[PDB]
Amino acid sequence: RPPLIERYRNLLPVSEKTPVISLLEGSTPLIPLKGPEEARKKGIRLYAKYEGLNPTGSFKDRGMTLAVSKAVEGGAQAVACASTGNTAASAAAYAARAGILAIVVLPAGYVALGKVAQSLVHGARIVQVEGNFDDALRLTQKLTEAFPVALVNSVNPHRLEGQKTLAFEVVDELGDAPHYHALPVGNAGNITAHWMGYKAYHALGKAKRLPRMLGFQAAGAAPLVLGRPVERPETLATAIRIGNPASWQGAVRAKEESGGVIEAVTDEEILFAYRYLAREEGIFCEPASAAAMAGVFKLLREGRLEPESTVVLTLTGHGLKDPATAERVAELPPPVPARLEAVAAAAGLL
Amino acid sequence: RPPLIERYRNLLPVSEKTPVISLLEGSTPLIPLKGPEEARKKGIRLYAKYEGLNPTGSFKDRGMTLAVSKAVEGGAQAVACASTGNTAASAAAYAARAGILAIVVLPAGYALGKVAQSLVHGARIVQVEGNFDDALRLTQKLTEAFPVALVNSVNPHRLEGQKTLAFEVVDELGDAPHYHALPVGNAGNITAHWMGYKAYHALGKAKRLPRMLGFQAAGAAPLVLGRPVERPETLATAIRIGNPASWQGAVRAKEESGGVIEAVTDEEILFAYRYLAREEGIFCEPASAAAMAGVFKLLREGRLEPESTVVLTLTGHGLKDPATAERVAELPPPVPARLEAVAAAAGL
Repeated sequence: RPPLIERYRNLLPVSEKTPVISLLEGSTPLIPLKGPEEARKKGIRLYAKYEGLNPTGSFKDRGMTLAVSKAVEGGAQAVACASTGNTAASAAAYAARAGILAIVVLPAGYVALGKVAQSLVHGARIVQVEGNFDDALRLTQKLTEAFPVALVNSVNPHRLEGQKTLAFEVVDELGDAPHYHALPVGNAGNITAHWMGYKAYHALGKAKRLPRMLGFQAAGAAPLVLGRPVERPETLATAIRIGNPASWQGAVRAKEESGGVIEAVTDEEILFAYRYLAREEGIFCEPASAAAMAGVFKLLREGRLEPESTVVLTLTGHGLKDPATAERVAELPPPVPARLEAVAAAAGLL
Repeated sequence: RPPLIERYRNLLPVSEKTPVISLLEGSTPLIPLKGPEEARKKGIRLYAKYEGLNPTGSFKDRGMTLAVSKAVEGGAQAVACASTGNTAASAAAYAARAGILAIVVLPAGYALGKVAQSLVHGARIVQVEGNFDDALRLTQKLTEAFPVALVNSVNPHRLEGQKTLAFEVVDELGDAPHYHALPVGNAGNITAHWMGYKAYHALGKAKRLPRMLGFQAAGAAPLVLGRPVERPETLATAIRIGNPASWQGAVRAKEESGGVIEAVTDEEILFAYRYLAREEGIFCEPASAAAMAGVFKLLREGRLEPESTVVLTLTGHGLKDPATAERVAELPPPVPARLEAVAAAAGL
């Protein structure tokens, strides 16, 4: 578990002067999946790159380590972002590591304490402003122009470069790029970065082939599938509940250049893949992450994945990031007498 | 990349017959801490073995992979435990990967958050109309009568699997640290840590044995008081134990290593919890922070030799305890929507 920036120093926009702000992110597990059965029948092998095991529980740590390191190199006294979710938590953790501030401007009364609790524990400066979400993104931009504050949003070039390393790790472990690489698509910075990584490694010669990128969006927030902005995005998969992806062009180019696709999966399909991963593979990831698996299930049922191929899935966040979705009223059986046979019966051992 | 059981195959009770049930646990980050100042002031270097980055969010995955693999080797149809939280979640995840049942036995008591993670993996919760002892006793008899493996803190394979943490620390540092601090609940972890250092010592990998520094919450410090605590109290749930199952193993580790087992207050725990998050960028479970609180204690008492290396095992991820995170978090009141007060509110 080396610092990501050091592991791929020669391939990243860093110099000897770059302060390495690392929490030893990256180098996450690439878990060979048992199935599904639909895949093994065709000799198709799936591997899950478990990004939920990064320092803050999100793949964004890959980009944040580089973005914060570069921000500090440029004399930044703080970093800022528009998100109230994983980006903010990652920014806050790396800011804490760097000894600088993490600023998040949000419309007053919008977020819940629980959603930003992680970032706050890291000491994030959450600034609720008496204005529209419009004013938030705006005041943030201006803050970056009037003060030594770096914007660490999805389009930050350093976040994209840092995120590209996931592809590097996959190739290092498998020996070549996979035939397919499935991942969730929200603001699309991740799919853009994945493709950047695969192309760079291909140019370097470490990867002989280029994978077909398979991006998946929740049906309720599928602008890249519909080919138009979605004004009212909705989905249980919060991490990809985006109607106007910031990296729209990057995603389309990744899709076209790789010979891949960007399609939609329903919330029911996402939930099914979510349960499948947890109950059959023992992998607990958040709903958005499960969208990638739902996408593979979709293409498998449609017979669109060639037999004997290798499919890698990027599970972007840990299941513990969204306990709400896992805390549906369980409706557990009534308790039983404190007797062994009663327990065994209830346990389903009889 | 080889699974934990494969990486240390020659040092574990496994053979070619053992089915490897792994989620690629282990190989967790050993983060070099920036400080604190008290340590830097004496050239003391701290490293945090971030076990919260294991598959289920806690170090227990280390023991669970071996315990479940061995259980299946023996044809176990399920694994069981009489606890909620981390052990339950880990057992459930590995049972799910192995394709067997995960049974969780609990008293008649009604919070879903305590077992939601085990449930998402498909664990079967069995509530009994009795107390903790009844559940524990019934769980033991269950594993003695039925083809179910007991995966509690004293399962021998859980201890052997957990010992690998020491192996990894030595592998990365190049030698064992002068000191190794960690939280102590049921004491299986400190017992396993010492076992690991002993095994690596036999191999010649560790050129010194660390002094083991175990820490308990003041409201639940039976190993500190020298006797059981009938009503253990502390916000650090993972170590709120009044009668540690591995009592003797903990005492031996303390004595043999020339270490200690002392208490830290809940206030000191929260202080260390906040420190790690705000100063080091590390978000761990409060119980895990007890290890840092322990180091802070010895540091202010001047009990750590200068120029020494100290490793801390941060047992669980901060995401395990959103309740405490929300309690510690503070959302500032809104301010007008103009650069002026935003810059001030941002601390610029």
